[PDB]
Amino acid sequence: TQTWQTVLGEEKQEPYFQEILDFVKKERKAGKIIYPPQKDIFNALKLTPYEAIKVVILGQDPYHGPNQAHGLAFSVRPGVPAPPSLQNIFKELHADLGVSIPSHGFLEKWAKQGVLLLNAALTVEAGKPQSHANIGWHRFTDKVIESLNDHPEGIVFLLWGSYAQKKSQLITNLRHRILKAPHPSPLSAARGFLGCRHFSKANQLLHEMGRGEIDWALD
Repeated sequence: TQTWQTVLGEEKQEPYFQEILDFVKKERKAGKIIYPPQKDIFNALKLTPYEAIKVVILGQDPYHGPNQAHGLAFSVRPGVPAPPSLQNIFKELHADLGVSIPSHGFLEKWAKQGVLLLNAALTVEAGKPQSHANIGWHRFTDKVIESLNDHPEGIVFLLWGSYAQKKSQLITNLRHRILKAPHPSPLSAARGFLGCRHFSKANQLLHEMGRGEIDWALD
């Protein structure tokens, strides 16, 4: 009975929402390349129904290279080499749970496991990082996070990096667990992402709440 349509129904009404969509449209008509494709913008919500959410992983913006982004945080399409950050995520996952390093970086299987892969901004212009970070997406994605406060079940949030960690203030429901760690990028100034073992911790927490664990395996 609780779906993205119902929990986001009111927010959807906000004029700023259509205006964001309108802006992206006119940009494409202007000949500019915007990732991901228009029909993929909300894949995170599509692949992980509201009531299926067990884990939430926050990203900032979609990849700005060709064939990369497809509506999920960190995930890349089949045939695309996993970028540095995602590669380091796999490194941690392997060391943490012993899961084999995937030959790809396609994370739909996680989304279907109940992992909400949510970026703060849902679009980006080709070859321009953060180019759509200040057009208003954050209003909407912040509300996606807030909508989880009314979730019947306990959710595990994996907040990597300062940006993602800020969003913790939006999570007021005490049933939820917040796990923090430095950003997975092997270039990030602060070491510490390696060893946080968020994937095993997440499964332990889900188990303790009788929700069922995440199968992180990819293949």
